Amino acid sequence: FHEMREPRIEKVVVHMGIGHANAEDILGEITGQMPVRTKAKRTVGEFDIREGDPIGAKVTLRDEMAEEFLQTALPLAELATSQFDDTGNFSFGLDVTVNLVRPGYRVAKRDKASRSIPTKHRLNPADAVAFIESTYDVEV
Amino acid sequence: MHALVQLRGEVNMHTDIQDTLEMLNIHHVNHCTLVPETDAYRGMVAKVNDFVAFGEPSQETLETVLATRAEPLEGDADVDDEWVAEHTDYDDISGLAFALLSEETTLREQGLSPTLRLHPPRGGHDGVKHPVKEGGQLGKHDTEGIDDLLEAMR
Amino acid sequence: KPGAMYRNSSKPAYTRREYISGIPGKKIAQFDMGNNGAGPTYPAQVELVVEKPVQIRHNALEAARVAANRYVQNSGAAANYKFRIRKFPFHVIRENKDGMRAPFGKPVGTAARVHGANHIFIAWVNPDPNVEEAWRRAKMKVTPTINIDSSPAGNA
Amino acid sequence: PSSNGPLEGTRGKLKNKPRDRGTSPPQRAVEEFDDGEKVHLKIDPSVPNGRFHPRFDGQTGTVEGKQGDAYKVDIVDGGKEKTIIVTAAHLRRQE
Amino acid sequence: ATGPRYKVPMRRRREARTDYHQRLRLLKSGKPRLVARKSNKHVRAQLVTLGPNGDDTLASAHSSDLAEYGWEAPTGNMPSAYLTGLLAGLRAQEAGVEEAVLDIGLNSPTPGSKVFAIQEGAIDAGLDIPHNDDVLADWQRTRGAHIAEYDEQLEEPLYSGDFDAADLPEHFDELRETLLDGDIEL
RNA sequence: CCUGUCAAACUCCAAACUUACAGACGCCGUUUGACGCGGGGAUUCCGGUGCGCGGGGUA
RNA sequence: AGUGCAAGAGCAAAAGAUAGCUUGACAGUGUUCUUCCCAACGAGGAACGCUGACGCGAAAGCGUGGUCUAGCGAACCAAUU
RNA sequence: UUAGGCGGCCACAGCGGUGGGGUUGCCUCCCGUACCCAUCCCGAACACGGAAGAUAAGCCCACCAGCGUUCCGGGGAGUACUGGAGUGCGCGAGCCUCUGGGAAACCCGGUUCGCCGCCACC
Ligand SMILES: [Cl-]
Ligand SMILES: [Cl-]
Ligand SMILES: [Mg+2]
Ligand SMILES: [Mg+2]
Ligand SMILES: [Mg+2]
Ligand SMILES: [Mg+2]
Ligand SMILES: [Mg+2]
Ligand SMILES: [Mg+2]
Ligand SMILES: [Mg+2]
Ligand SMILES: [Mg+2]
Ligand SMILES: [Mg+2]
Ligand code: NA
Ligand code: NA
Ligand code: NA
Ligand code: NA
Ligand code: NA
Ligand code: NA
Repeated sequence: FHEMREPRIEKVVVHMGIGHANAEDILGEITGQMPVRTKAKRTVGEFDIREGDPIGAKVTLRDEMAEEFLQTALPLAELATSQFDDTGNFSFGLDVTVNLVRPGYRVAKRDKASRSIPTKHRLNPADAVAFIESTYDVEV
Repeated sequence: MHALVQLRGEVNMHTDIQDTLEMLNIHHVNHCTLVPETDAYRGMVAKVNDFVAFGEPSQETLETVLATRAEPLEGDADVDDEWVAEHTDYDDISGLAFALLSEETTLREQGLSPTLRLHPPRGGHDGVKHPVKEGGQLGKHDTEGIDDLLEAMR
Repeated sequence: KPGAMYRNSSKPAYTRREYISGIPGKKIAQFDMGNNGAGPTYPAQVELVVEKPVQIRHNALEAARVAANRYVQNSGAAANYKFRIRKFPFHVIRENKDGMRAPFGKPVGTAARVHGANHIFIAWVNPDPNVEEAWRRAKMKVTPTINIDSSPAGNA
Repeated sequence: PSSNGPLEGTRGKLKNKPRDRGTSPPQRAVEEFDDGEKVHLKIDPSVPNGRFHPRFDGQTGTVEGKQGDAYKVDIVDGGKEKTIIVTAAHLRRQE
Repeated sequence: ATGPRYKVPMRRRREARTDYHQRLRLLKSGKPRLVARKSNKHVRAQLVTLGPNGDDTLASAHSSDLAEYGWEAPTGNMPSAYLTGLLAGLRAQEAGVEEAVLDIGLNSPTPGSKVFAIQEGAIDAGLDIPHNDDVLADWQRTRGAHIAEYDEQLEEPLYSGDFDAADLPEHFDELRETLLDGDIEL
C-alpha cells in the first residue's frame, strides 16, 4: 500500500513578482537554472497597461535541484499551519512555493487517458505537515 | 361497413371536406354510399362527420335500400334479385347485401354504381344543426338509428 | 381614466422591461398585511376569488386593498390576522395620447392579469370574520364580480 | 419580415438544444450516399460548412451525383424543381 | 452532471482517448487508417476501416506476437516498432489492403518517433501510405543502433539478464529478413 | 429554509396543427390523353364580408 | 470568456489564447442556391467544384479573407492591365 | 475482454461513494536520460531507454441512487390547449355541446451507476 502513497516534492516554484527584470540574475544563482519572464494580463493604473510585458520571473525546480534548494530555503522560513494548502501545498517568503503529491500524479498530467486524482488519493494539509516536518525542521 | 348519407349541401363547406365526400362517391345531398371500416376510411368519415349521417345498417334495411335505390354502373335497369343473379356473384339481393356488410365486395366490383341516390326522408329528419346525441341527425348513428333514416329515405 | 380602457386581456402580454421604458411605479403600498411575523397558523382562511379573467390596474388593486385592510381595523392596528394580495401588476399598459398615425401608445400604467377562479386576496383569521366584510368592500373596487370563499373553517 | 437575409427567422431551426451543443460526431459527416437515395435535409447547427438555404430544412430529396465531397440533391420547392449542394453532415437516409 | 442544460462530452473524449477533430480529418481520405499505438512495454499497429456500427480492423500486429517469429529482445523500442509496422503491413497486404493514412492518435508527431517507425515498416511491407521521408528515423536508429551504443557505455548490462550484453541490431535484420518471405500468418 | 408573482422580442418541457418524401386505400387518367412541355390571346395588380388566428387603436 | 461592430446563432485537445511561420485577401473558369418562397427579373451575395500556382503540416488536411446573416451600384464616357 | 486497441450511439453513459484485482499475456503508476525528440525555466510534459518496486492512483470487475439524466406505472388529467361542426348559452368578455387529437409542472413507486461493433488475447 504505502511507498506508492508516501508524499514527495514535485516542483518548487521560486518567483519574484516585480512590477516591470534585473532580478532574474539572483534567481538563477539562488536556484541553478534559467528563470522565466512573467508577462501580465489586463491593463491597470499601476502604469501596468501593457498586456504582454515582462513583470517578474519564476523558476520551477524538480528533483535534486528542488531539494538542494529547499535545504536552505526552508531553514530561512519559520511559518507553518494555516499557511498550508488544502492539497498539502504551501508557499513562504521573493516567493518560494512547494507542490507536494503522491506517486501516481502523472495520471493527471499526461496527455493520453489523463484523469484527475481522486480526493482519497489527494494529499491533505496534515499528511503534508508530516512529510516535510519529518525532514529537518518543525511545524507551526 | 357503414352507410354514409350526405345531409348538408356543399355551399360554404370546406373544400377538403367536399373533396373527401367526392372521393367517397357522393356528389349530391341525400346520396348514400357503403364504406368499409378501415383506418383509412375511418379517418375520412371523421373529417366528413358534420355534414353526414352514418352507421352500420341491418341486413334487411340494406336489402330494402338496395332493392329500391341501387343502379347499374350505367342505365335505368332495376337491380332486383334477377338482376343481381344474372349480373353479380350472388344469387339475390340478400346474397349481395350480406357480402357488402361483411365487406367482402363493393358496389363497383359488382358493376353497380357506388352510390345509392335516396329520396328525401319521409316525415323529415331530426335536423342538420345538431348531432345525434343532441337530437339532431348528424354524425354516427345506432343500427336502429341509421335504419330509421335509411328506411325513411328508402 | 375608465377601467373600460384596460380591463380586457385581448392584447399581447407586454411585460419585458428590457424593451419597455418609462413605466410608472406601482401605487400598491404593501402585499403582506397584519401579523406578517406570524405564519398561516390560523383556524379560518377566507379568500377573494375573481370570477372572470380581467386586467386590474394597480389603481384598483390599491383602492381595493386599502378599503379592505383599512377596514380590517375593526380588529385594530396590531390585531391578530394576516392579509395577502397575491397578484402583482406586470402587464404594462399604454395610451395613444397625429390621430391614428404612428399610434403605438406610451406607458401610462400597469395592471395585473387575473384569471377567472384565482384568488386575488387571502386573509387569515380566528373565528372572527370581519374579514368577510373586509371583502364585500374589496370586490367593490375591482372590475369583476367576485366570490368570497372560506377554506379551512367548518365552524359555521 | 423586417429584413430579408438568409437567416431571417432562423433563430429556432439553426440553434441547438443545450445538450446537443458542441462539435458533432464525424461518423455522419462522412456518410456515403448513392444516386437515387432519398435523403432528409436538416442543418446541423454545430456544422458551419456544407449548408443549404434554411428554407429547405425539412425537405426530402434524391441524391443525384455529387460535387467535390458535397452532394447534389434534387428537391421540389412547391412546384419548382431545384438542385441543392449539401454535405453529408446535413443529411440522413430516409427510412 | 449539474442540470438538464449541462453538456457531457462524447465518451471517448471524457476518456481522453480520441481526438475527434483529427479523426474527422483522417476519415477525409476515404482510406484505411494505419492506427499506430503505444504502451510502456509494447507497440500496436492496426489497419482500420469504417463500419456501420463502428470501426472494423482488417489487419493488425502487436510487438508481443513478434517473438512468435524469433524475437528475443524487449518490445517497447524502435526496432520493435518498425517490425510491428512491417508485420501489420504484411498481414494487411494478405487482407487485400493496399493504401493507408497514418493515424497516430494523441501521440506527438516527433521526428524519429516510434509511430513514424511503425509507418516506415508498414510502407516497406507494400502498403501505400502518404508520408515524409525526412521525418523518419535514420535506418540505424531503426535497427536499434542507438541502444547498442548506449550499452557500449556499459559497466552494467543495459538488459537485466534478457538476451546478450552488448545487444544485437543484427537480431533486427534477421527478423526483418525472416518476415520478407513465406512463414505462417503472413 | 420558508413564503408571494410574471414574459411578443425567456425556455428544462410541450401539443393540436402545418409541412417534405414514400407505401397503401380512395378518387382520377391512358378513344373524355391526365401529369407535363411549347406557343397565341387576355383580363387583372381600388376589393369587400363572415368565421378562426391575429398586430395597432378607448373604440 | 473570447471571437473587430446590431441582433440572433456557431465554437473548448476550438472557430478562442499564445508562439512561430506565411500572404489562399492568389489567377482562370464554372455548377447550384440566393437576390425574386411558391413563380419570371439585373447588379450584388453565398455554398460547392474544376484548372493553374502557392502557404503550412509528418500526414490526412486546412487556406476560394475576418465563424454565419449588413458594409453596396446598370448603360454611355474616362483612366488603368 | 484476470486488466488491451480502434470505435458507434453520444449522460440509460454525468456527479459523488463502497468493496475487489495483478511472479505476466496485459495496462499502469514506476525507474532512468547516451541517443531521436523536448521544455520562451524545469526528461513535469513531450520523446527515447528500461524493469528494482507497487496494485496506493488510473484502469478492469462487482455494487450503492443522495444529485443530474432516460424510460415506465399510478395520480394530476382526458384537466390546459386544440383541427372540424352548431338558429347551444351569454349585454359582453367569454362559455357550452358533439366529433377528432391531447400537454406541462408536481407528487408517490419502479427503471437508470451505460448498451453495442470490429480486432487482438490462457
Ligand atoms: Cl440551398
Ligand atoms: Cl498511443
Ligand atoms: Mg348511372
Ligand atoms: Mg311534409
Ligand atoms: Mg328541421
Ligand atoms: Mg419563432
Ligand atoms: Mg404556421
Ligand atoms: Mg469561411
Ligand atoms: Mg450619364
Ligand atoms: Mg480609373
Ligand atoms: Mg486496489
Ligand atoms: Na404628423
Ligand atoms: Na365588482
Ligand atoms: Na453537435
Ligand atoms: Na447573380
Ligand atoms: Na518574451
Ligand atoms: Na490499481
